[PDB]
Amino acid sequence: MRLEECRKRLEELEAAREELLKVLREMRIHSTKSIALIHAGKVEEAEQELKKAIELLEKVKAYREYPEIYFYLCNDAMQELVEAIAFKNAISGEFTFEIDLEVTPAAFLNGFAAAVGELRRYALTKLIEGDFKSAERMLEVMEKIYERLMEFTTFPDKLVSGLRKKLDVARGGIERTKSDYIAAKVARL
Amino acid sequence: MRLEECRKRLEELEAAREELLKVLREMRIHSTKSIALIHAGKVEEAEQELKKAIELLEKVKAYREYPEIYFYLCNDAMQELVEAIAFKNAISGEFTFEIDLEVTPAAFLNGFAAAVGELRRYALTKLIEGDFKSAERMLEVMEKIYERLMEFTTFPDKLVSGLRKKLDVARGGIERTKSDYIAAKVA
Amino acid sequence: MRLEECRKRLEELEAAREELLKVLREMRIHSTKSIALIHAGKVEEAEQELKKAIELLEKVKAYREYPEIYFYLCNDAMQELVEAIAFKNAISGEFTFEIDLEVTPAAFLNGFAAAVGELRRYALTKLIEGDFKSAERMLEVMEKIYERLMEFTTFPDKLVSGLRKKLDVARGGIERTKSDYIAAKVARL
Amino acid sequence: MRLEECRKRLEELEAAREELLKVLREMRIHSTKSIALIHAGKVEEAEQELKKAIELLEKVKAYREYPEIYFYLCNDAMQELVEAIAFKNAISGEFTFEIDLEVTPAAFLNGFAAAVGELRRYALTKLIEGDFKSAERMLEVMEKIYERLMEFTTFPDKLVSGLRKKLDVARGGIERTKSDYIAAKVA
Amino acid sequence: MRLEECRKRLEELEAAREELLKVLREMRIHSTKSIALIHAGKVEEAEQELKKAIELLEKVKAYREYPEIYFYLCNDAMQELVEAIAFKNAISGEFTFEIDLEVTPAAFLNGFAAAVGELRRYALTKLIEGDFKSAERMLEVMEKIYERLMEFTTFPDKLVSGLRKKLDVARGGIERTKSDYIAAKVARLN
Amino acid sequence: MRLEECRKRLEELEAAREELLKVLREMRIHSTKSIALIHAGKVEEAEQELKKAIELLEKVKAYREYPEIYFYLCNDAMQELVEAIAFKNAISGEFTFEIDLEVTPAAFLNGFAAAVGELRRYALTKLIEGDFKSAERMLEVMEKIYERLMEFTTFPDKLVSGLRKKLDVARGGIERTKSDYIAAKVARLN
Amino acid sequence: MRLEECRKRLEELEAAREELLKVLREMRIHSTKSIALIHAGKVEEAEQELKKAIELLEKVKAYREYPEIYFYLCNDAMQELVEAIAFKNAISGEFTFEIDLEVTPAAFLNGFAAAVGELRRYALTKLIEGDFKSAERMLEVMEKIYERLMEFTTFPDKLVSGLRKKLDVARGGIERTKSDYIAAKVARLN
Amino acid sequence: MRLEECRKRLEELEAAREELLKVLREMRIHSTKSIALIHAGKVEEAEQELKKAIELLEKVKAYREYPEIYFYLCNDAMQELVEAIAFKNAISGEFTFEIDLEVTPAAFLNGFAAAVGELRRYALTKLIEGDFKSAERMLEVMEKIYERLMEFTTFPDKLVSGLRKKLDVARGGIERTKSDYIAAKVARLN
RNA sequence: UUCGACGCGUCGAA
RNA sequence: UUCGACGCGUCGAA
Ligand SMILES: [Cl-]
Ligand SMILES: [Cl-]
Ligand SMILES: [Cl-]
Ligand SMILES: [Mg+2]
Ligand SMILES: [Mg+2]
Ligand SMILES: [Mg+2]
Ligand SMILES: [Mg+2]
Ligand SMILES: [Mg+2]
Ligand SMILES: [Mg+2]
Ligand SMILES: [Mg+2]
Ligand SMILES: [Mg+2]
Repeated sequence: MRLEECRKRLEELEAAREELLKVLREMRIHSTKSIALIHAGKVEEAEQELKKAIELLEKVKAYREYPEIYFYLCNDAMQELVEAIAFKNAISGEFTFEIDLEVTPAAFLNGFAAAVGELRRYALTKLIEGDFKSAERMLEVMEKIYERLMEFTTFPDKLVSGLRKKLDVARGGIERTKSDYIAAKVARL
Repeated sequence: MRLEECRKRLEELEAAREELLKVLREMRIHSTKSIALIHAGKVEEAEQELKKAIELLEKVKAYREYPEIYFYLCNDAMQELVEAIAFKNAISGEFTFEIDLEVTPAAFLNGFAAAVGELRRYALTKLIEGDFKSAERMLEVMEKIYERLMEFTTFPDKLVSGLRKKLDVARGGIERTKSDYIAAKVA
Repeated sequence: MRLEECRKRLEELEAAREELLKVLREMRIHSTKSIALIHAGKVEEAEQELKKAIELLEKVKAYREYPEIYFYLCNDAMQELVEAIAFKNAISGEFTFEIDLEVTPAAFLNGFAAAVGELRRYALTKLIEGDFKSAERMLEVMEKIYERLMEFTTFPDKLVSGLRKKLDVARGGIERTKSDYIAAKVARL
Repeated sequence: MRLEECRKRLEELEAAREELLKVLREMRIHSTKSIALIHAGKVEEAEQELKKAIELLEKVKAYREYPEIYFYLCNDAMQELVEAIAFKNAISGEFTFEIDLEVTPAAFLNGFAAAVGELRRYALTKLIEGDFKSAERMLEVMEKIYERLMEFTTFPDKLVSGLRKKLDVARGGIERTKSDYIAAKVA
Repeated sequence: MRLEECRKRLEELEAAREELLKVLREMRIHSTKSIALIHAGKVEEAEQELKKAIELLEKVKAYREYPEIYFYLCNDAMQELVEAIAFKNAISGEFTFEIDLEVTPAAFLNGFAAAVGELRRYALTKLIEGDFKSAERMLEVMEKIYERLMEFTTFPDKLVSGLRKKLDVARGGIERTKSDYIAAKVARLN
Repeated sequence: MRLEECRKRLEELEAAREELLKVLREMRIHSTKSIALIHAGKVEEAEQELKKAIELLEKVKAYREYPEIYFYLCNDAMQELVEAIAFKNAISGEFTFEIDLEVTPAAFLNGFAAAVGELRRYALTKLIEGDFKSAERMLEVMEKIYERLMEFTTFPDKLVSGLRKKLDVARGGIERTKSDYIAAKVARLN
Repeated sequence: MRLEECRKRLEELEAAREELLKVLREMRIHSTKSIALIHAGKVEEAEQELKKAIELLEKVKAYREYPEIYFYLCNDAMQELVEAIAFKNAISGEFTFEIDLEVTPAAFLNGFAAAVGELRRYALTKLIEGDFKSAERMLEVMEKIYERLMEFTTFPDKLVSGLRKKLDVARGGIERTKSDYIAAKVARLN
Repeated sequence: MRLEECRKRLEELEAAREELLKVLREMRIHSTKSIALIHAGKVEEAEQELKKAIELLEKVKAYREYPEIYFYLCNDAMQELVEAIAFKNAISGEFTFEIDLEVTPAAFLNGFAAAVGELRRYALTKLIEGDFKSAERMLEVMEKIYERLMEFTTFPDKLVSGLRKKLDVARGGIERTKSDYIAAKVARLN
């Protein structure tokens, strides 16, 4: 009797949404903690927090058997995961676009985009500490991310989430960071 | 090469989105025509449009392999179709909740609630025409749909979308119809 | 250390909000069921459901020790409780403004206002069943609720919730129901 | 007679709301003046305004007997006061989270975050004036406030209101300040 | 010293706004009161309220010297007062379009238009109670107000605020009240 | 030298635009006035106003030379002109979708949909005057317009813009009017 | 007979309103033009445009006879006129809050707050031209206006309307300008 | 039969909109590509893209027969194309304001204004790589664009879309790039 | 008052 | 946007 199939499926969904949300939130917390740790210098516990995030990502992936919901609310957490990963990889001098996760296209793309910001932050504090090498390396992975990711601008925005906006922000950041680099060079004399 | 997998999946999703949209639009056009036809008397021709809509729905059932879209896209046409089916069932004395489609829960629920206003317009036409038995029937199914759907209001709004609102509006319609029936009976 | 007092109080609040919301939601379900039952004729199980509501209201009142939140989210449930009660009392021919519950002024007032609608629904279906007595008595409690409640219009709206709007709706309903009464009289000949 | 109890409570609540509003407005005026004064150099006079604000806050502490309002009304003036306190602490080398007020959690958190912008404007003035040690200090406390507040972002937005946003904006401010400090050092 | 002038004029405007709002709200309370009394049957008490209201309008009038704020603020109360006067007049067999107050064209027109529905309410309650004569009278003043007011409907809405919506409502009320009257009339041949 | 031709075209468009705006505001005002006037039972005067409107429409059509701005701007007022025409046509016994003067597709469709509401007012006031046959005819045209215009929903918005929303409003109006018409069927008796 | 006087005043207000609108749109256009012109380094032409604006302000002030509509409407354009004047004054070495022609309090305050941003553009283009002293002066005035105008926040909005938002924007502008000025201090060298 | 005419013109407009959008988006893709290539150093491949784009514009031009829709639709692509052309021209030492395309004043002006920032990016990357001569050249074309474009800033915004904001950004970019250049210059005496 | 849509202006990421 | 807000001017909804 159809109404009871409704009631059933709605109870299932309410439950799933609650649990999923819990998991996704824990994942996000670990991603964020990871990023902050990397800014702080502690890359070891950054890798720890990261591993925690990914295990939780398997737990998250468990809920794909609820297509309605799922995709409407995975993105943010997924983005940060990618962001955090790319970010660690950049500062470890092992940056790759070859991150293999069961994540949505929008989230992959956008996570990479988001890393550009963290990179600007990093490159800027290193600029201040006098470490021009790390800065110019950061710069380089930034420009790489932008340049490669712009290729997906050709898609209708709705499919590719907030990609054009984020990339325009990135571009502004890259210019600011280059100016800062030059300024830091001339400053330190 | 990862990014290339992205590119490929986005090319697919774009294509799909476009065709799904086209098909959903056809489906909706048929649903709508069926409804307007029932209002116009042409109840059999209405049945034809409904049949078409349902076939097109078989064609829509293809795209669930794209869950990244699909639901988001299908909602409106879906609930439209449920509306048309419920309206047709109702006007022809065969009203039931037991329809075989599936159809997402919100689409289902919201379709039935949507039917209530259609039933009011019908009921009111019948009233002007003098057919009181028809208006009484419609009134009965309106009342039924309300009483029954209201049970699902326990749920968090998000999961069931606009349900509570659409129901309030329905209630309003039912009352206005009861009034319209009381007058007209003064004739 | 202040930050820890923050963290503590926020964990407390998140919890309380969750629980409170559950309780309130159950209360609302019983109120609503009560009302529908009364429309259906089954006033006995209406009184049952009602009693369930009120016990749950004691449970609700438990959370007053969280002033922030609480008042931001009690209203709706409280309103319906009052509404439901007034509604039962009207159709039992024992209508009173002397309902004694620990409930907010806005909710008391607004619940009574809301009853007017249920009453129009009721008086209308009785109008159709031929029962003019019940209808005119309903009408009378309607007009009573409006006239007594208008006296609180003198307050700034924010304090008295959606009172003016609801009362204007009520007034429209009263006029519609009177017209219906006359029309039902002449119809029935 | 119930309804009369309602009438009474509403008369009280109205009176209170009016008074509370007046007092909060006073408090906020003093907070604001204290901040602008610190920006202008007059750091002691600023201290005076801050003292006034806090006394007025003792007067505000009366109205918690009206929980039906109070919080809703107090939020803005509260977080503004926390902002002024944090800013004053910071500019005078005595920055700490340990302030004795309470003050609701969101008001607290959001007040500190709000301080970051004030610290940027200050830092930038100091920069133009040549006082690098001051900008370094401000930069340090901006960084601290960010690092520490960010921990509270775990919480559901509602409970902590605009925190995540105000922090993003803060981050932005900190970066722009770091840039402004790198230039100016080229002199 | 233009900033100090700003400060002066702003202080005055602030004060005036507080006082004016307090007065206005008293006037509106009294008007609403008198209308409710009229429905309630207590026409003398209604008269007293109407009187305290009209008394208040003299106080309100003092604020014309602040034209920024004055016309924006006075509208609802003025309209409400006009409504109460036209309504009371209607039921006392003394209906007149010659209400001579210092009030805006908007408040005047809108007040009568508003009175139309207060009248529908009245006419329906008399109709229930078997008092057909009262109903017929009310319906006549209703129709007269509609008829006289419909010509201002060519003026730009901003100049005559909600006039068209009000008159729409009036139209419907008239239609419904006529119907109700006729139905009740047949109803009392049995 | 291109920058030059830019400055030239730009100046031309500035001036045209200002004029086109003035003329459109006038045309729109006269159309509205005409409809209001019909409702105020001043049919002749309404005729005059509609004349002034249609005469402005030629001054307007002069600006098709500037397609960078003509279609973007002309919409509202052309909608209003269609509404006024369709309405006059309907109450004048000869209702038809054949009004010879275009006008963009969307303004035509929107204008008719809009006219549905004016028809509602008119039918209501017929009902009040006791002219049931007239109100019947109005209901009929209203329904017709709804039925024919619904066929255009299939097209995308933007291209057709406001239509869906307008038509929903219209549907509401029609039903409301039916309800009122039913309420009046107590005559019939007397 | 009151309905009569209504019709009269209403007609008067209709006509006045249309004219007042036309004159305000003009005055506003000329003020904006003047500011634009200064930025385009055409200072004399900007002088002309400002003249045309101030001359329209008298045509405008004729309408104070209609306080039902005067203050509601004049706001925007009087704000733009203040902005243009304050701006011209500042870049012309004699900045002062003493501009002799009023104008409502809120339009004055808002106009100056508005002028802060134009000052930002100007200081930026000075910086580009290498005139650091000039940009310094601009920074100083900007800061002054911010400081003085903040003292008016205590008042309620509405009375002061847009001020708080404008001033926040202004604060942002000032800081941005400071940052730019700092970035330029690499000259200094050469 | 006016409804059937509506249906016809609407069908045509719908089709045209689909086709046009497809074309426009191809042109835009190509322009964006050519710009990215220019930054990437691959100026020949950039030239090829620019060529495919300009080829497309000939297709786009065919849609002028649908003025409803045409001008609303073509703006962003046209602007993007102009930007790409002016940018490529700038780095190839062949900068010219004489770009002779059938394109709106808005697209033209806005395209150059847009190119300013693309230029700032370029100038900064050469500046990093020690190529001071390229930077100086870029800064010169930047300043020339700003200077000639600033006079259109007197035109109403709607007629010349985002021109003001674009030029604001330009101003700042110029200011920053000058600073950067000077800083890098001192930086290479060590 | 509340909401939405269009046009006219000014902001902001703005 | 494009996007978000403000105010004027129109028009519809509650
Ligand atoms: Cl570090
Ligand atoms: Cl029953
Ligand atoms: Cl060409
Ligand atoms: Mg991040
Ligand atoms: Mg339907
Ligand atoms: Mg209820
Ligand atoms: Mg501050
Ligand atoms: Mg009234
Ligand atoms: Mg109309
Ligand atoms: Mg300006
Ligand atoms: Mg670009």
